[PDB]
Amino acid sequence: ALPTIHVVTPTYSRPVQKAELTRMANTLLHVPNLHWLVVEDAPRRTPLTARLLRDTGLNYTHLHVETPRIPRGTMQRNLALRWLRETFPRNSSQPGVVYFADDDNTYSLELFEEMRSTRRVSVWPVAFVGGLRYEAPRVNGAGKVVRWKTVFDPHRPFAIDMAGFAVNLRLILQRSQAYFKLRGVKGGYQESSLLRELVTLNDLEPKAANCTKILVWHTRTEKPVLVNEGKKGFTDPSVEI
Amino acid sequence: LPTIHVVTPTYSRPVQKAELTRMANTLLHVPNLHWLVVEDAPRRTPLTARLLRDTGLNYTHLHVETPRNYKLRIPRGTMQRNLALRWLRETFPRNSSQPGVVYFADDDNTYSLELFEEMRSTRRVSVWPVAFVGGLRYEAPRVNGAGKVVRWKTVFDPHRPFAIDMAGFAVNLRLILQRSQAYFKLRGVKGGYQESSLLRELVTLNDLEPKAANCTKILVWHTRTEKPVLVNEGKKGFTDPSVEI
Ligand SMILES: O=c1ccn([C@@H]2O[C@H](COP(=O)(O)OP(=O)(O)O)[C@@H](O)[C@H]2O)c(=O)[nH]1
Ligand SMILES: O=c1ccn([C@@H]2O[C@H](COP(=O)(O)OP(=O)(O)O)[C@@H](O)[C@H]2O)c(=O)[nH]1
Ligand SMILES: [Mn+2]
Ligand SMILES: [Mn+2]
Repeated sequence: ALPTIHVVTPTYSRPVQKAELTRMANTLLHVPNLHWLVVEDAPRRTPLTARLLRDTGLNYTHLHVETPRIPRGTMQRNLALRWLRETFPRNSSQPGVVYFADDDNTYSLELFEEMRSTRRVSVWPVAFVGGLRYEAPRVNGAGKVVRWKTVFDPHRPFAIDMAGFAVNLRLILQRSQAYFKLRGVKGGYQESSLLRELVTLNDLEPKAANCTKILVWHTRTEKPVLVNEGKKGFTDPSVEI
Repeated sequence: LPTIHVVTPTYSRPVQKAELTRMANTLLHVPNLHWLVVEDAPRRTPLTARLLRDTGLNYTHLHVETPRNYKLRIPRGTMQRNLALRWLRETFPRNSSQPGVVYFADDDNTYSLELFEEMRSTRRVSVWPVAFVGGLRYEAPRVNGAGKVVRWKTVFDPHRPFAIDMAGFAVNLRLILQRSQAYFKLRGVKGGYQESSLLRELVTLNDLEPKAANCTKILVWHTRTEKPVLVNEGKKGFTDPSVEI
Protein backbone atom coordinates (compact mmCIF):
# COMPACT_ATOMS: atom_id res chain seq x y z
CA ALA A 1 0.00 0.00 0.00
CA LEU A 2 3.00 2.26 0.65
CA PRO A 3 3.30 4.51 -2.45
CA THR A 4 6.40 3.94 -4.59
CA ILE A 5 8.81 6.86 -4.85
CA HIS A 6 10.29 7.12 -8.33
CA VAL A 7 13.58 8.98 -7.90
CA VAL A 8 14.68 10.50 -11.22
CA THR A 9 18.43 11.05 -11.30
CA PRO A 10 20.28 12.43 -14.34
CA THR A 11 23.97 11.61 -14.16
CA TYR A 12 27.04 11.84 -16.36
CA SER A 13 30.58 10.56 -16.59
CA ARG A 14 33.23 12.59 -14.78
CA PRO A 15 35.77 11.75 -12.05
CA VAL A 16 33.51 12.11 -8.99
CA GLN A 17 30.56 10.26 -10.57
CA LYS A 18 31.06 6.90 -8.86
CA ALA A 19 31.55 8.61 -5.49
CA GLU A 20 28.34 10.64 -5.93
CA LEU A 21 26.28 7.58 -6.93
CA THR A 22 27.78 5.62 -4.04
CA ARG A 23 26.83 7.99 -1.23
CA MET A 24 23.48 8.61 -2.91
CA ALA A 25 22.79 4.87 -3.11
CA ASN A 26 23.85 4.50 0.53
CA THR A 27 21.08 6.99 1.36
CA LEU A 28 18.46 5.40 -0.93
CA LEU A 29 19.13 1.92 0.48
CA HIS A 30 17.30 3.08 3.60
CA VAL A 31 14.11 3.97 1.72
CA PRO A 32 11.39 1.32 1.28
CA ASN A 33 9.38 1.06 -1.96
CA LEU A 34 11.88 3.14 -3.89
CA HIS A 35 12.42 2.93 -7.65
CA TRP A 36 15.63 4.59 -8.82
CA LEU A 37 15.32 5.91 -12.37
CA VAL A 38 18.89 6.69 -13.41
CA VAL A 39 19.34 8.37 -16.79
CA GLU A 40 22.89 8.77 -18.06
CA ASP A 41 23.84 11.74 -20.20
CA ALA A 42 25.75 9.52 -22.64
CA PRO A 43 25.41 7.85 -26.09
CA ARG A 44 24.96 4.51 -24.33
CA ARG A 45 24.72 2.96 -20.87
CA THR A 46 28.13 2.82 -19.20
CA PRO A 47 29.40 -0.30 -17.42
CA LEU A 48 30.44 1.76 -14.38
CA THR A 49 26.84 2.80 -13.76
CA ALA A 50 25.40 -0.57 -14.79
CA ARG A 51 27.62 -2.45 -12.33
CA LEU A 52 27.08 -0.01 -9.49
CA LEU A 53 23.29 -0.21 -9.81
CA ARG A 54 23.38 -3.99 -10.16
CA ASP A 55 25.47 -4.39 -7.00
CA THR A 56 23.28 -2.25 -4.74
CA GLY A 57 20.31 -4.60 -5.02
CA LEU A 58 18.09 -1.52 -5.36
CA ASN A 59 15.09 -1.50 -7.66
CA TYR A 60 16.21 0.58 -10.61
CA THR A 61 15.72 1.35 -14.27
CA HIS A 62 18.84 2.38 -16.17
CA LEU A 63 18.24 4.63 -19.18
CA HIS A 64 20.43 6.95 -21.27
CA VAL A 65 20.11 9.94 -23.60
CA GLU A 66 22.89 12.22 -24.76
CA THR A 67 22.52 16.00 -24.64
CA PRO A 68 23.46 17.47 -28.06
CA ARG A 69 21.79 27.16 -22.78
CA ILE A 70 19.42 24.47 -21.50
CA PRO A 71 19.54 23.41 -17.80
CA ARG A 72 21.78 20.46 -16.96
CA GLY A 73 19.95 17.13 -16.88
CA THR A 74 16.85 18.38 -18.72
CA MET A 75 16.74 15.90 -21.61
CA GLN A 76 17.44 13.15 -19.11
CA ARG A 77 14.58 14.14 -16.80
CA ASN A 78 12.29 14.39 -19.83
CA LEU A 79 13.27 10.89 -20.94
CA ALA A 80 12.32 9.64 -17.47
CA LEU A 81 8.95 11.39 -17.73
CA ARG A 82 8.24 9.74 -21.09
CA TRP A 83 9.38 6.39 -19.69
CA LEU A 84 6.90 6.72 -16.80
CA ARG A 85 4.06 7.49 -19.20
CA GLU A 86 4.96 4.52 -21.39
CA THR A 87 5.22 2.21 -18.36
CA PHE A 88 2.16 3.19 -16.29
CA PRO A 89 -1.36 3.79 -17.69
CA ARG A 90 -3.08 7.17 -17.11
CA ASN A 91 -5.58 5.95 -14.52
CA SER A 92 -3.60 3.00 -13.14
CA SER A 93 -3.91 1.64 -9.60
CA GLN A 94 -0.23 1.53 -8.56
CA PRO A 95 0.28 4.62 -6.34
CA GLY A 96 3.47 6.57 -6.94
CA VAL A 97 5.30 9.83 -6.28
CA VAL A 98 7.92 11.31 -8.63
CA TYR A 99 11.00 13.13 -7.33
CA PHE A 100 13.77 14.66 -9.44
CA ALA A 101 16.96 14.16 -7.41
CA ASP A 102 20.28 15.33 -8.87
CA ASP A 103 23.30 13.17 -8.06
CA ASP A 104 25.26 15.73 -6.02
CA ASN A 105 22.60 16.96 -3.55
CA THR A 106 22.35 15.69 0.02
CA TYR A 107 19.10 14.01 1.09
CA SER A 108 17.88 13.24 4.60
CA LEU A 109 15.79 10.12 5.18
CA GLU A 110 12.99 12.26 6.61
CA LEU A 111 12.66 13.95 3.23
CA PHE A 112 11.34 10.79 1.60
CA GLU A 113 8.95 10.07 4.46
CA GLU A 114 7.56 13.57 3.95
CA MET A 115 7.06 13.26 0.19
CA ARG A 116 5.58 9.78 0.21
CA SER A 117 2.05 10.97 1.04
CA THR A 118 2.00 13.53 -1.80
CA ARG A 119 -1.54 13.83 -3.17
CA ARG A 120 -0.90 16.33 -5.98
CA VAL A 121 2.36 18.28 -5.53
CA SER A 122 4.36 18.77 -2.34
CA VAL A 123 7.03 21.40 -1.61
CA TRP A 124 9.65 22.16 1.04
CA PRO A 125 12.71 24.33 1.83
CA VAL A 126 16.00 23.63 -0.02
CA ALA A 127 19.37 24.73 1.37
CA PHE A 128 22.11 26.40 -0.67
CA VAL A 129 20.04 27.70 -3.58
CA GLY A 130 19.34 31.17 -4.97
CA GLY A 131 22.42 32.58 -3.26
CA LEU A 132 20.84 31.98 0.14
CA ARG A 133 21.26 29.64 3.10
CA TYR A 134 17.96 28.22 1.86
CA GLU A 135 14.85 29.02 -0.16
CA ALA A 136 11.45 28.14 1.23
CA PRO A 137 7.81 28.33 0.16
CA ARG A 138 5.80 30.96 2.05
CA VAL A 139 3.00 29.25 3.98
CA ASN A 140 0.21 31.03 5.88
CA GLY A 141 -1.27 30.06 9.23
CA ALA A 142 -3.86 27.94 7.42
CA GLY A 143 -1.12 25.81 5.87
CA LYS A 144 -1.44 27.07 2.29
CA VAL A 145 1.40 28.12 0.01
CA VAL A 146 0.89 31.81 -0.78
CA ARG A 147 4.32 32.75 -2.14
CA TRP A 148 8.04 32.01 -2.12
CA LYS A 149 10.77 33.22 0.23
CA THR A 150 13.59 33.86 -2.24
CA VAL A 151 15.74 36.74 -3.44
CA PHE A 152 16.18 35.72 -7.06
CA ASP A 153 12.98 36.48 -9.00
CA PRO A 154 10.59 35.89 -6.03
CA HIS A 155 7.51 36.05 -8.25
CA ARG A 156 8.22 33.22 -10.68
CA PRO A 157 5.20 30.88 -10.97
CA PHE A 158 7.13 28.42 -8.83
CA ALA A 159 10.30 29.89 -7.31
CA ILE A 160 11.74 26.59 -6.14
CA ASP A 161 14.67 24.31 -6.91
CA MET A 162 14.35 20.90 -8.57
CA ALA A 163 15.06 19.19 -5.23
CA GLY A 164 12.26 21.05 -3.47
CA PHE A 165 9.14 19.28 -4.73
CA ALA A 166 7.57 15.92 -5.58
CA VAL A 167 4.60 15.09 -7.81
CA ASN A 168 1.99 12.35 -7.41
CA LEU A 169 2.53 10.03 -10.38
CA ARG A 170 -1.16 10.31 -11.33
CA LEU A 171 -0.69 13.98 -12.26
CA ILE A 172 2.33 13.07 -14.38
CA LEU A 173 0.33 10.43 -16.26
CA GLN A 174 -2.70 12.68 -16.72
CA ARG A 175 -0.72 15.63 -18.08
CA SER A 176 0.92 13.34 -20.63
CA GLN A 177 2.35 16.17 -22.72
CA ALA A 178 3.93 18.15 -19.88
CA TYR A 179 7.73 18.12 -20.04
CA PHE A 180 10.50 20.41 -18.82
CA LYS A 181 11.05 23.22 -21.30
CA LEU A 182 14.45 23.22 -23.01
CA ARG A 183 13.87 25.76 -25.78
CA GLY A 184 12.91 29.20 -24.47
CA VAL A 185 14.06 28.62 -20.90
CA LYS A 186 14.46 31.66 -18.65
CA GLY A 187 16.80 31.89 -15.68
CA GLY A 188 15.43 29.56 -13.02
CA TYR A 189 12.12 29.12 -14.83
CA GLN A 190 12.47 25.46 -15.77
CA GLU A 191 10.77 24.18 -12.61
CA SER A 192 7.83 26.48 -13.36
CA SER A 193 7.64 25.33 -16.99
CA LEU A 194 6.52 21.93 -15.70
CA LEU A 195 4.70 22.67 -12.43
CA ARG A 196 2.54 25.39 -14.00
CA GLU A 197 1.03 22.69 -16.23
CA LEU A 198 0.47 20.29 -13.31
CA VAL A 199 -0.79 22.21 -10.31
CA THR A 200 -1.81 25.61 -8.95
CA LEU A 201 -0.13 27.37 -6.03
CA ASN A 202 -3.06 26.88 -3.68
CA ASP A 203 -3.03 23.10 -4.24
CA LEU A 204 0.59 22.68 -3.15
CA GLU A 205 1.16 20.57 -0.04
CA PRO A 206 3.75 22.17 2.30
CA LYS A 207 6.06 19.69 4.00
CA ALA A 208 8.81 19.90 6.60
CA ALA A 209 6.55 21.33 9.33
CA ASN A 210 4.93 23.99 7.13
CA CYS A 211 8.26 24.62 5.43
CA THR A 212 10.18 25.63 8.54
CA LYS A 213 12.80 22.85 8.39
CA ILE A 214 15.60 21.97 5.95
CA LEU A 215 15.57 18.31 4.89
CA VAL A 216 17.53 18.51 1.63
CA TRP A 217 20.73 20.38 0.76
CA HIS A 218 21.94 21.65 -2.62
CA THR A 219 25.54 20.58 -2.02
CA ARG A 220 28.10 20.78 -4.84
CA THR A 221 31.25 18.68 -5.23
CA GLU A 222 34.65 20.22 -5.98
CA LYS A 223 36.50 19.14 -9.12
CA PRO A 224 39.47 16.90 -8.23
CA VAL A 225 42.97 18.08 -9.13
CA LEU A 226 44.55 15.56 -11.50
CA VAL A 227 47.60 17.61 -12.45
CA ASN A 228 50.07 14.91 -11.36
CA GLU A 229 48.68 12.48 -13.92
CA GLY A 230 50.56 14.52 -16.50
CA LYS A 231 49.86 14.30 -20.23
CA LYS A 232 50.84 10.62 -20.30
CA GLY A 233 48.85 9.51 -17.26
CA PHE A 234 50.33 8.04 -14.09
CA THR A 235 47.67 5.73 -12.66
CA ASP A 236 46.22 2.69 -14.41
CA PRO A 237 43.39 3.83 -16.72
CA SER A 238 41.71 0.43 -16.34
CA VAL A 239 41.29 0.96 -12.57
CA GLU A 240 37.80 2.37 -12.02
CA ILE A 241 37.26 5.37 -9.74
CA LEU B 1 32.62 -8.97 14.80
CA PRO B 2 35.33 -6.43 15.82
CA THR B 3 34.14 -2.90 16.61
CA ILE B 4 35.16 -0.18 14.16
CA HIS B 5 35.89 3.08 15.96
CA VAL B 6 35.43 5.81 13.36
CA VAL B 7 37.20 9.01 14.37
CA THR B 8 35.67 12.04 12.75
CA PRO B 9 36.78 15.61 13.37
CA THR B 10 34.12 18.14 12.40
CA TYR B 11 33.55 21.87 12.68
CA SER B 12 30.72 24.35 12.32
CA ARG B 13 30.23 25.74 8.83
CA PRO B 14 27.27 25.93 6.37
CA VAL B 15 27.60 22.44 4.85
CA GLN B 16 28.30 20.69 8.17
CA LYS B 17 24.82 19.28 8.80
CA ALA B 18 24.61 18.00 5.23
CA GLU B 19 28.06 16.39 5.47
CA LEU B 20 27.22 14.64 8.73
CA THR B 21 23.83 13.62 7.37
CA ARG B 22 25.07 11.83 4.26
CA MET B 23 27.98 10.35 6.21
CA ALA B 24 25.54 9.10 8.86
CA ASN B 25 23.37 7.58 6.13
CA THR B 26 26.38 5.50 5.05
CA LEU B 27 27.54 4.57 8.56
CA LEU B 28 24.04 3.44 9.57
CA HIS B 29 24.52 0.36 7.36
CA VAL B 30 27.67 -0.74 9.17
CA PRO B 31 27.26 -3.14 12.11
CA ASN B 32 29.36 -2.85 15.25
CA LEU B 33 30.46 0.69 14.44
CA HIS B 34 31.30 3.27 17.11
CA TRP B 35 31.26 6.83 15.75
CA LEU B 36 33.70 9.03 17.66
CA VAL B 37 32.73 12.53 16.55
CA VAL B 38 35.10 15.22 17.78
CA GLU B 39 33.92 18.79 17.28
CA ASP B 40 36.45 21.55 16.75
CA ALA B 41 34.65 23.85 19.18
CA PRO B 42 34.75 25.06 22.83
CA ARG B 43 31.63 23.02 23.62
CA ARG B 44 29.29 20.42 22.12
CA THR B 45 27.00 22.19 19.66
CA PRO B 46 23.24 21.51 19.78
CA LEU B 47 23.28 20.85 16.03
CA THR B 48 25.75 17.98 16.32
CA ALA B 49 24.32 16.78 19.63
CA ARG B 50 20.82 16.50 18.17
CA LEU B 51 21.92 14.97 14.85
CA LEU B 52 23.96 12.24 16.55
CA ARG B 53 21.12 11.43 18.93
CA ASP B 54 18.61 11.17 16.08
CA THR B 55 20.75 8.95 13.80
CA GLY B 56 20.42 5.94 16.08
CA LEU B 57 24.12 5.23 15.66
CA ASN B 58 26.37 4.14 18.51
CA TYR B 59 28.45 7.22 19.22
CA THR B 60 30.61 9.22 21.60
CA HIS B 61 30.38 12.98 21.21
CA LEU B 62 33.63 14.69 22.21
CA HIS B 63 35.06 18.15 21.64
CA VAL B 64 38.25 20.21 21.78
CA GLU B 65 38.78 23.61 20.24
CA THR B 66 41.78 24.17 18.03
CA PRO B 67 43.09 27.47 19.45
CA ARG B 68 42.03 30.39 17.26
CA ASN B 69 45.71 31.29 17.18
CA TYR B 70 46.59 27.91 15.62
CA LYS B 71 44.20 28.51 12.71
CA LEU B 72 45.70 31.91 11.93
CA ARG B 73 51.68 24.34 9.74
CA ILE B 74 48.95 22.49 11.63
CA PRO B 75 46.82 20.01 9.61
CA ARG B 76 43.05 20.36 9.88
CA GLY B 77 41.46 18.13 12.52
CA THR B 78 44.81 17.24 14.12
CA MET B 79 43.94 18.13 17.71
CA GLN B 80 40.59 16.42 17.24
CA ARG B 81 42.09 13.11 16.08
CA ASN B 82 44.62 13.23 18.90
CA LEU B 83 41.82 13.86 21.39
CA ALA B 84 40.12 10.68 20.17
CA LEU B 85 43.38 8.74 20.46
CA ARG B 86 43.71 9.89 24.08
CA TRP B 87 40.05 9.07 24.77
CA LEU B 88 40.52 5.53 23.47
CA ARG B 89 43.56 5.06 25.70
CA GLU B 90 41.74 6.42 28.75
CA THR B 91 38.70 4.23 28.09
CA PHE B 92 40.24 0.89 27.11
CA PRO B 93 42.87 -0.76 29.36
CA ARG B 94 46.24 -1.48 27.72
CA ASN B 95 45.54 -5.22 27.79
CA SER B 96 41.84 -4.78 27.00
CA SER B 97 42.06 -7.84 24.74
CA GLN B 98 38.91 -6.41 23.15
CA PRO B 99 38.69 -6.66 19.33
CA GLY B 100 38.62 -3.24 17.71
CA VAL B 101 39.91 -1.16 14.81
CA VAL B 102 40.46 2.59 14.53
CA TYR B 103 39.78 4.58 11.37
CA PHE B 104 40.20 8.34 10.89
CA ALA B 105 37.34 9.36 8.62
CA ASP B 106 37.02 13.05 7.66
CA ASP B 107 33.45 14.34 7.27
CA ASP B 108 33.62 15.21 3.55
CA ASN B 109 35.04 11.98 2.05
CA THR B 110 32.82 9.35 0.37
CA TYR B 111 32.93 5.84 1.84
CA SER B 112 31.71 2.55 0.41
CA LEU B 113 30.20 -0.09 2.67
CA GLU B 114 32.75 -2.65 1.45
CA LEU B 115 35.53 -0.46 2.85
CA PHE B 116 34.48 -1.11 6.44
CA GLU B 117 34.42 -4.86 6.00
CA GLU B 118 37.89 -4.71 4.45
CA MET B 119 39.34 -2.87 7.46
CA ARG B 120 37.41 -4.71 10.19
CA SER B 121 39.86 -7.65 10.26
CA THR B 122 42.97 -5.47 10.69
CA ARG B 123 45.60 -7.11 12.93
CA ARG B 124 48.14 -4.27 12.90
CA VAL B 125 47.68 -1.59 10.22
CA SER B 126 45.83 -2.05 6.93
CA VAL B 127 46.11 0.10 3.80
CA TRP B 128 44.22 0.60 0.53
CA PRO B 129 43.90 2.89 -2.52
CA VAL B 130 42.27 6.32 -2.10
CA ALA B 131 40.81 8.34 -4.97
CA PHE B 132 41.48 12.05 -5.50
CA VAL B 133 44.63 12.52 -3.44
CA GLY B 134 48.18 13.56 -4.35
CA GLY B 135 46.99 15.29 -7.51
CA LEU B 136 46.06 11.92 -8.99
CA ARG B 137 42.96 9.91 -9.90
CA TYR B 138 44.10 7.82 -6.91
CA GLU B 139 47.09 6.78 -4.79
CA ALA B 140 47.67 3.09 -4.13
CA PRO B 141 50.12 1.11 -1.98
CA ARG B 142 52.45 -1.12 -4.03
CA VAL B 143 52.54 -4.79 -3.03
CA ASN B 144 55.01 -7.57 -3.87
CA GLY B 145 54.34 -11.22 -4.67
CA ALA B 146 54.85 -12.12 -1.02
CA GLY B 147 51.81 -9.99 -0.19
CA LYS B 148 53.83 -7.26 1.50
CA VAL B 149 53.61 -3.53 0.85
CA VAL B 150 56.97 -2.53 -0.65
CA ARG B 151 56.24 1.08 -1.59
CA TRP B 152 53.62 3.53 -2.81
CA LYS B 153 52.22 4.42 -6.21
CA THR B 154 52.23 8.20 -5.88
CA VAL B 155 53.80 11.19 -7.64
CA PHE B 156 54.23 13.35 -4.56
CA ASP B 157 57.04 12.09 -2.30
CA PRO B 158 56.47 8.38 -3.01
CA HIS B 159 59.55 7.55 -0.94
CA ARG B 160 58.33 8.92 2.38
CA PRO B 161 57.75 6.35 5.18
CA PHE B 162 54.02 6.11 4.46
CA ALA B 163 52.87 7.90 1.31
CA ILE B 164 49.19 7.56 2.07
CA ASP B 165 46.15 9.67 2.91
CA MET B 166 44.31 9.64 6.25
CA ALA B 167 41.41 7.78 4.61
CA GLY B 168 43.70 5.03 3.33
CA PHE B 169 44.54 3.11 6.51
CA ALA B 170 43.11 1.69 9.72
CA VAL B 171 44.83 0.63 12.93
CA ASN B 172 44.17 -2.32 15.23
CA LEU B 173 42.90 -0.86 18.53
CA ARG B 174 45.25 -2.97 20.65
CA LEU B 175 48.21 -1.49 18.76
CA ILE B 176 46.91 2.01 19.55
CA LEU B 177 46.59 1.13 23.23
CA GLN B 178 50.03 -0.52 23.28
CA ARG B 179 51.86 2.42 21.70
CA SER B 180 50.35 4.87 24.18
CA GLN B 181 52.71 7.71 23.23
CA ALA B 182 51.90 7.72 19.51
CA TYR B 183 49.99 10.81 18.33
CA PHE B 184 49.83 12.80 15.11
CA LYS B 185 52.49 15.50 14.92
CA LEU B 186 50.81 18.78 15.91
CA ARG B 187 52.99 21.33 14.14
CA GLY B 188 56.06 21.68 11.95
CA VAL B 189 54.77 18.76 9.88
CA LYS B 190 56.13 18.80 6.33
CA GLY B 191 53.15 18.84 3.99
CA GLY B 192 51.95 15.28 3.42
CA TYR B 193 53.87 13.73 6.32
CA GLN B 194 51.21 13.77 9.03
CA GLU B 195 50.13 10.18 8.39
CA SER B 196 53.75 9.00 8.52
CA SER B 197 54.32 10.81 11.83
CA LEU B 198 51.84 8.47 13.51
CA LEU B 199 52.34 5.30 11.47
CA ARG B 200 56.12 5.26 11.89
CA GLU B 201 55.61 4.86 15.65
CA LEU B 202 53.10 2.05 15.13
CA VAL B 203 54.31 -0.22 12.36
CA THR B 204 56.94 -1.09 9.77
CA LEU B 205 56.28 -1.34 6.04
CA ASN B 206 56.56 -5.13 6.29
CA ASP B 207 53.76 -5.34 8.85
CA LEU B 208 51.20 -3.52 6.71
CA GLU B 209 48.16 -5.47 5.55
CA PRO B 210 47.08 -4.67 1.96
CA LYS B 211 43.32 -4.56 1.42
CA ALA B 212 40.88 -3.83 -1.41
CA ALA B 213 41.78 -6.81 -3.61
CA ASN B 214 45.50 -6.40 -2.91
CA CYS B 215 45.26 -2.65 -3.50
CA THR B 216 43.73 -2.83 -6.98
CA LYS B 217 40.32 -1.38 -6.06
CA ILE B 218 39.07 2.08 -5.02
CA LEU B 219 36.70 1.85 -2.03
CA VAL B 220 37.00 5.38 -0.63
CA TRP B 221 37.08 8.80 -2.31
CA HIS B 222 38.68 12.06 -1.10
CA THR B 223 35.75 14.20 -2.26
CA ARG B 224 35.54 17.88 -1.26
CA THR B 225 32.40 20.00 -0.94
CA GLU B 226 32.06 23.40 -2.60
CA LYS B 227 31.49 26.48 -0.48
CA PRO B 228 27.84 27.60 -0.74
CA VAL B 229 27.24 31.05 -2.26
CA LEU B 230 25.39 33.22 0.26
CA VAL B 231 25.72 36.56 -1.55
CA ASN B 232 21.96 37.18 -1.60
CA GLU B 233 21.85 37.00 2.20
CA GLY B 234 23.18 40.56 2.25
CA LYS B 235 24.86 42.20 5.23
CA LYS B 236 21.81 42.16 7.50
CA GLY B 237 20.76 38.67 6.43
CA PHE B 238 17.70 37.47 4.53
CA THR B 239 16.82 34.03 5.88
CA ASP B 240 16.03 33.27 9.52
CA PRO B 241 19.28 32.57 11.44
CA SER B 242 17.32 30.41 13.88
CA VAL B 243 16.45 27.88 11.17
CA GLU B 244 19.07 25.13 11.37
CA ILE B 245 20.72 24.15 8.09
O1 LIG C 1 26.44 17.44 -18.80
C1 LIG C 1 25.82 17.23 -17.75
C2 LIG C 1 25.97 18.04 -16.42
C3 LIG C 1 25.07 17.53 -15.30
N1 LIG C 1 24.18 16.42 -15.44
C4 LIG C 1 23.32 15.96 -14.30
O2 LIG C 1 22.16 16.79 -14.16
C5 LIG C 1 22.04 17.31 -12.80
C6 LIG C 1 22.47 18.81 -12.88
O3 LIG C 1 23.31 19.06 -11.79
P1 LIG C 1 24.72 19.67 -11.64
O4 LIG C 1 25.31 20.60 -12.64
O5 LIG C 1 25.16 19.67 -10.19
O6 LIG C 1 23.74 20.91 -11.32
P2 LIG C 1 23.98 22.25 -10.45
O7 LIG C 1 24.17 21.92 -8.99
O8 LIG C 1 25.07 22.96 -11.15
O9 LIG C 1 22.59 23.00 -10.53
C7 LIG C 1 22.92 16.34 -11.95
O10 LIG C 1 22.22 15.14 -11.56
C8 LIG C 1 24.02 15.95 -12.92
O11 LIG C 1 24.64 14.70 -12.64
C9 LIG C 1 24.07 15.72 -16.67
O12 LIG C 1 23.29 14.75 -16.81
N2 LIG C 1 24.88 16.15 -17.73
O1 LIG D 1 39.00 24.16 11.42
C1 LIG D 1 38.78 23.03 10.98
C2 LIG D 1 38.86 22.58 9.48
C3 LIG D 1 38.53 21.12 9.26
N1 LIG D 1 38.17 20.23 10.32
C4 LIG D 1 37.84 18.79 10.05
O2 LIG D 1 39.04 18.04 9.86
C5 LIG D 1 39.01 17.30 8.60
C6 LIG D 1 39.95 18.08 7.63
O3 LIG D 1 39.31 18.15 6.37
P1 LIG D 1 39.09 19.28 5.35
O4 LIG D 1 39.96 20.49 5.28
O5 LIG D 1 38.29 18.77 4.15
O6 LIG D 1 40.39 18.53 4.75
P2 LIG D 1 40.98 18.47 3.25
O7 LIG D 1 40.04 17.72 2.34
O8 LIG D 1 41.30 19.87 2.91
O9 LIG D 1 42.28 17.55 3.37
C7 LIG D 1 37.49 17.22 8.24
O10 LIG D 1 36.81 16.15 8.93
C8 LIG D 1 36.96 18.54 8.79
O11 LIG D 1 35.56 18.55 9.10
C9 LIG D 1 38.10 20.67 11.66
O12 LIG D 1 37.78 19.89 12.59
N2 LIG D 1 38.40 22.01 11.91
MN1 LIG E 1 23.87 19.84 -8.34
MN1 LIG F 1 38.35 16.52 3.25
